[PDB]
Amino acid sequence: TKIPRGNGPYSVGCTDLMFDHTNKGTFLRLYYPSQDNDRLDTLWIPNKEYFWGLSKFLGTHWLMGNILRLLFGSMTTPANWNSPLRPGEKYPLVVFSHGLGAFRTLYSAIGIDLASHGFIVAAVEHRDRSASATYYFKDQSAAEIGDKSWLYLRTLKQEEETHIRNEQVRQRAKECSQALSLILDIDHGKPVKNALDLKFDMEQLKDSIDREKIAVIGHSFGGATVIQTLSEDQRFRCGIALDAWMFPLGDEVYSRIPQPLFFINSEYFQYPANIIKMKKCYSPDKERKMITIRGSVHQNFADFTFATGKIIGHMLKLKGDIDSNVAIDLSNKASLAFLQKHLGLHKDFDQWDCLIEGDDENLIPGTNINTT
Ligand SMILES: *P(=O)(OC(C)C)OC(C)C
Repeated sequence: TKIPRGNGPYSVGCTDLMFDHTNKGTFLRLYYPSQDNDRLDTLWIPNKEYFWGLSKFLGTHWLMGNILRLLFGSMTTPANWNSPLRPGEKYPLVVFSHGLGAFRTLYSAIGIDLASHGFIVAAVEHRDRSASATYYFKDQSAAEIGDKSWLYLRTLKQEEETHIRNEQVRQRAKECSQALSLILDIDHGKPVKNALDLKFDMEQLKDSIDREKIAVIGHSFGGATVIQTLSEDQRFRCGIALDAWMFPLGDEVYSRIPQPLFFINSEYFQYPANIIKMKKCYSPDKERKMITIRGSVHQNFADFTFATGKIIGHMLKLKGDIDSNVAIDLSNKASLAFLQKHLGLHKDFDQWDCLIEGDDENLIPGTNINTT
């Protein structure tokens, strides 16, 4: 497959954690430094109902769903599935929020890269009906049987958009906060029964978190979720909004974010009415950075950018004029530098500090949308 391996020194493991089993419990995919590097065998889109969900999102049918499943049902992503957690160290932790029509597995290039640099990543699956699909269990016996209840994307009427997107960003923030609590709780001995029966022993996570080093990151709906989560939850020490979609946020949020905030935008997606919300977060007393990736489209941040060929990708807008690997290294490296600065890490990420300032042939400092 063409999802890139991570560039950092650690090998990368992957597993899923759902707790509690209910529609109100937490559901996340974890990426983490693994002890060993035995095979890059993780299944990318691990269930057929995601393809039905994804098709429902693209406004098509049962047939497109079956086509996607054929194209992608067996694609892997470069992480050792259920591999042991690399011991002897406390890792900084990232909570990741997916965009509208996505789900927890679709930003593995980001997650796997961060994990190869020593982060644990918890990519959350939202149950706000913004995911194409997701699932949960109606009772503990259903979880033992693997008897999943599915939840599919809600389509909205224009008259619903403002209220519902807002309610969803609030729930989303609460899901980020709650997923954080879950990991923090396991970090500190909380016994936990994974609703999914997986080989990875969640006890490995006991005493594995550097609890002061917590960031929230997210793409597009997930960008808005970064900002909301930051405003509510001070355990998150900084934010990185990947081509945020600002529309869901209420006016109240803007004055309420003390933590450092990084906007990494695609050249081809942004518009003034959206950029203007981003500019409202700026204040001499706060740290905000913004860079724009030259030749990039919105989809450059998610994994479908790696799923097809140049020509098809370009025509479907999964790819822009920049190389997908070039784009995702620029985003990841900038991110790593930002994390090192605002989490106080003692690594070598500050070598890409100039990428925070847009100092690359493939970056614009700030935004091409010059609206002030
Ligand atoms: P975001 O949540 O981006 C997805 C396409 C990944 O919102 C857009 C669709 C407006």
